[PDB]
Amino acid sequence: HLYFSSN
Amino acid sequence: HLYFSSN
Amino acid sequence: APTAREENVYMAKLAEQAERYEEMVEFMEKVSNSLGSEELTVEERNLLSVAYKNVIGARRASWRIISSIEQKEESRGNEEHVNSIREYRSKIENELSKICDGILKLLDAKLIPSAASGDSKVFYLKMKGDYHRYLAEFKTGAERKEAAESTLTAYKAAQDIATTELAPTHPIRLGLALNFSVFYYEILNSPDRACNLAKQAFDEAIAELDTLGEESYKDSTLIMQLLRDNLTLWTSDMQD
Amino acid sequence: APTAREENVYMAKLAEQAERYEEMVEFMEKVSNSLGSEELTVEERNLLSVAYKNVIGARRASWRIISSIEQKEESRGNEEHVNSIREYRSKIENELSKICDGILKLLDAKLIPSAASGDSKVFYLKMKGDYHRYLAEFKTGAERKEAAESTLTAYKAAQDIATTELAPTHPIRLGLALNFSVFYYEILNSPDRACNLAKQAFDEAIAELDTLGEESYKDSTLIMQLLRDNLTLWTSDMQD
Repeated sequence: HLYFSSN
Repeated sequence: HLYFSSN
Repeated sequence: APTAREENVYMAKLAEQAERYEEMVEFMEKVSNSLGSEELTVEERNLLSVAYKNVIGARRASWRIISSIEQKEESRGNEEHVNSIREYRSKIENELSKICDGILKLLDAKLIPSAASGDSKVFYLKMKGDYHRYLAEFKTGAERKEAAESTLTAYKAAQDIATTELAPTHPIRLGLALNFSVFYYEILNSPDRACNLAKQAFDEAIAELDTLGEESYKDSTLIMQLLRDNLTLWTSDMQD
Repeated sequence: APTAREENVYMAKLAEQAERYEEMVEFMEKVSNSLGSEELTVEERNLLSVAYKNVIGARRASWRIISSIEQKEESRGNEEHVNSIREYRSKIENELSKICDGILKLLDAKLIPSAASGDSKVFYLKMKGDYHRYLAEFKTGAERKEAAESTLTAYKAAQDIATTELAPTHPIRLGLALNFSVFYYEILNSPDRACNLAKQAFDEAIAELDTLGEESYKDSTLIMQLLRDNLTLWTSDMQD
């Protein structure tokens, strides 16, 4: 799994 | 009023 | 090895998936300009239409937003903003003119001469009407009139073929009626005609649906719901 | 009459509203390059960040889609598609490198030297970390390592200032922690550190919220929910 949340 | 729907 | 055309088509679908529609357009123009006496496949013609639709659609969206803001700053006499807002609008309008000129040249140089069936002729003449219509949307006076004349001539040519050669439930014929009606309404400011044409196309489709069915129900269904939506909007706005 | 800078700022907000982010970037670069010893306002610095974020974000999105497709055609040994898909990816990666190089040059030539408070220093060093991170996302081997080193150095410099000069509930400090954690997770493939850093930043913010409150609750609240979302995702994936 990849693609987290970033600011 | 304007902006209908078009194909 | 793949042909250049096979390669370009595949690139265009990659561009579509990445939402890079300007590049999609260029891949499909390489395909179109590589034609001989043959014409585009249904898939290719739809890739080219989708690419152009997206490219022009972003600009039309931006144009509408900028026009709202301009009208609002007009209503306050705030003139230094109005000038900058119009500088911006002029830029967007230059892109709209370039984009339309691309597909319009392509239409009469390659696509329309190549069309060999009723389906593709109507498809390309309606596209010609559509693109002239998008020019009419932001021009005034003499330039506007010319775009309007061009739009009407194209749509009329498309409809003569469509009504005699395609079924009333055909998505392209229905799409032509929808757009033609919108042309009367938004460019000619003639809601009377807009409604009659939309209503007639809707009614003929219903009649054919009720007696013979139609092969591609999904597409026709969506367009006929669009025709209804416009009729409901336009006729409620009339009695207002 | 309006100053050129006033004019450029207004144009940038028009560009934002029309969603023409490349042009937004150019307006805000004219502002930034016109600075003397003064620095950008909070509004200007945020317009510049928003413009760049949007410009790079469309390419990162396209890159991700194209990378999925490439991996899928890899799994079938379908090599002529793979080559075309990689041709396409290379194009997107060239734009990503250009975009990052624009803001990275601007950061060390104008923005970072101009920063006069803790807020703006952390803001610009985190931006420097972010942009190096976006390079790291698609590079490998030696080029990747360099981007990773650059990212880590920038984030570390930002965090030294942030932890000593901003409140734990400050949106910029929290944003830095979120991104820094994501860097450990997605570039360094180190979920252990990623969680510890995210958890520590979340916990210090909670502690400050529970005793002193915070002025800008809205922003902090959203970022701390993002920190939680990542912790929940990362720690559920661990026990898998």
